[PDB]
Amino acid sequence: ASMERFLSVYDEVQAFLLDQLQSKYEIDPNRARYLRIMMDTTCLGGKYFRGMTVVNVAEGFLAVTQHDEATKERILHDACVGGWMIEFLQAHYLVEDDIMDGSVMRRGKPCWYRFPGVTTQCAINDGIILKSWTQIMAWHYFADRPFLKDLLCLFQKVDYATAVGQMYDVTSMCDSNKLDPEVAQPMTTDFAEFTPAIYKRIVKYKTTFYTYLLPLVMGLLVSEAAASVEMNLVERVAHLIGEYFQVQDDVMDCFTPPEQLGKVGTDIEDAKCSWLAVTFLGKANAAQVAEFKANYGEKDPAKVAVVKRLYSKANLQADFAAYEAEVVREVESLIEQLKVKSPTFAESVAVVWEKTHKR
Amino acid sequence: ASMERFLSVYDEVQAFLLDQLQSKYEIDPNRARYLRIMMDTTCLGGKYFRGMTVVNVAEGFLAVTQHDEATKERILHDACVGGWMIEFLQAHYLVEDDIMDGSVMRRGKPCWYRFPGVTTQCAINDGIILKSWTQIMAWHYFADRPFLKDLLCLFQKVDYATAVGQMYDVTSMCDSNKLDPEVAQPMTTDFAEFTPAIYKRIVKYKTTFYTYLLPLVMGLLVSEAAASVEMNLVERVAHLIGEYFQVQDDVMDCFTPPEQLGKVGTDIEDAKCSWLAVTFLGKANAAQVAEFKANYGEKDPAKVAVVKRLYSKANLQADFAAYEAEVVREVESLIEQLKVKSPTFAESVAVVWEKTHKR
Ligand SMILES: c1ccc2sc(N3CCN(Cc4c[nH]c5ccccc45)CC3)nc2c1
Ligand SMILES: c1ccc2sc(N3CCN(Cc4c[nH]c5ccccc45)CC3)nc2c1
Ligand SMILES: [Zn+2]
Ligand SMILES: [Zn+2]
Ligand SMILES: [Zn+2]
Ligand SMILES: [Zn+2]
Repeated sequence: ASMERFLSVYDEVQAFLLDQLQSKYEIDPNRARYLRIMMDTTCLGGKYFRGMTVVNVAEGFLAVTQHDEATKERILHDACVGGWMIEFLQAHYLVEDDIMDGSVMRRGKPCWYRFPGVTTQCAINDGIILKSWTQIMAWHYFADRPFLKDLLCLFQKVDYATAVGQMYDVTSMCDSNKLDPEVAQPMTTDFAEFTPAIYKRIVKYKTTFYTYLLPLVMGLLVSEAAASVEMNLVERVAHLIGEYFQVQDDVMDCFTPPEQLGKVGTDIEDAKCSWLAVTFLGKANAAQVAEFKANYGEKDPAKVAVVKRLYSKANLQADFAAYEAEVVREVESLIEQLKVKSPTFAESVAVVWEKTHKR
Repeated sequence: ASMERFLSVYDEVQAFLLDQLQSKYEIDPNRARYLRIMMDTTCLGGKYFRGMTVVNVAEGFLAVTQHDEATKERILHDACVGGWMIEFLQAHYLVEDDIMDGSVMRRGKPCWYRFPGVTTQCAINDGIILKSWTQIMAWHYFADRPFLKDLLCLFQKVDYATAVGQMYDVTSMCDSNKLDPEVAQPMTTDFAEFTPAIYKRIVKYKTTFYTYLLPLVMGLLVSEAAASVEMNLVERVAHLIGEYFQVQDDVMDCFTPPEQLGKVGTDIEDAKCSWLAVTFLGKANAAQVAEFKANYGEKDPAKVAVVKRLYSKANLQADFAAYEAEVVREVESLIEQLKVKSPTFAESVAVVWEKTHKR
């Protein structure tokens, strides 16, 4: 099975990275063990959706393209390595974002920095190593590949867009005209920047490039199939499915039980520009807006309870149903446009959409 | 002058990065201003030794190689951009290492994370952006250069070695057999790992690759002059000068006044494996070792004063003078070996050594 091959390549990449630390970096066995545990804890335990998208896109092309068996194996192995580059990039983001946000739990366990023998002093650097490993993988496994240059260039652009997205996210509750490194930042009082367009910018950059665009395009690159699809359609469909994925995440932060979510959601206390806050402000009357302003962005559980009640009473399920219906309609139109140049790729996009919509 | 051209290219690279954030990343003017201030605060104010080494190596080759004037200008501009890639890589390290170590001051001002409108939540990500900018520079300015592939591969290897070096540094006061993410780490009691070989490993990885190896080799790459020098000699001389630079830094942390140093040195309170601690343990009697163990790695200023007195009474100046004499002798031997294939490059190495030795 595809998942089995993907998971087997993790063990191979881990062994390569750790053996290289021993043969070239004078690592000792105890530090190699620490890094092995850090890699497992930070990289494993998710659903591997991003990495598996690379594998699925490559499998689709293998079914319609003439290749020797050894070439099919090479392409699948490259798709698995590429998929792990994305999972390790995600691991870097999660480690650093958990430290930045002072998060407590992730994937049902404590955040990496909270492990007793880790601490923030080590975890920041462990996060740096996770991203460095993505490059060591690429240069080693893809050394002689025709797609190495395009892959590294794409990966770097996606990583930069993601870091810019994190900046948009962490500053989304401040007034833009007050941003100033020299002055402590107050929370917005008018919430004028909680709009659909501003929310869409945050999400586009913080999530969609690395969660949807990069796995889809990497699958095309390892398949030598990019100059067969319309890139503007790939970007449009990735940014559309990516926003829906984040909207689902935002709703879950507020209403999915901590055991199912794997953490206690704190977007309200954190004053995040979430889909729920923007949608609520898009339909609230004057008294509801005033009540939201008096309670949002506060740790006090009674204030968080007022916000959750405002959301529940505003029938945000009706807005989500209308948003969902519109996304279903636009994703299906883009898949149709994708069929003009590639039915196989349009099918992988339909799979990606089905796994997102029904998660 | 060389410095003038180098500093002029900073303004050009800054404008390119910020204009790209506006034209491609939907940045707003307030966030572009925040990033401009972050870039200036974190990248400027040092001596630019690393970036200027790239420029000096390239100038040396220009003086002995036939080129059209436009080609000389292109090579110098590439050496300046490459130099800024290293200065921005250093800026990334300093931002993250100041957060990891809980440092207070850097280059005579507060550490970036301590600025009132920054905070750790933003500063970790600002540090990530600084390194992403090094890649955006390379792909933009060096898009059509023959050396792009070698330069990116070298840069990545140097960055990874540096992150591994940071891990060696932050864990240098723990016993290797006790490292365990699940268990809070006690400080060593035996100091058995405070040896010259272990100290040399820490320094080799945490400082020498990015401070000496990368600027020297990048100068060779932008000059299309690498396949003219013996790479094993370049690595040997970079690792030798780099260790001396760190030994000087270690001595300054302990004995250079806070105003000249630009910070209050805390290597003793931090229990760092410094040249001073290793050298002291290499000559101390049983009572001196016991007194060091009772006082090292503690915040108590009276305990720090006992350690500084132990160092002063141990005549570590005599050990430094012998170390220095040996480095002078070995650096001169390596420069001689470098003259076999390139007098010009051996001269740049002599300049680099003179600037390090007499800083
Ligand atoms: C899509 C978009 C918006 C929404 S709103 C939502 N709801 C389902 C659970 N309801 C009860 C509840 C569970 N936990 C709570 C905590 C506080 C207040 C109330 C509750 C609250 C509303 N479902 C969606 C789906
Ligand atoms: C190279 C290698 C080792 C050393 S040791 C050193 N010294 C110069 C200043 N001396 C006085 C001092 C200044 N500040 C202090 C604080 C506490 C105790 C004492 C002092 C202490 C010893 N110079 C070097 C140079
Ligand atoms: Zn976050
Ligand atoms: Zn969330
Ligand atoms: Zn440090
Ligand atoms: Zn120091």
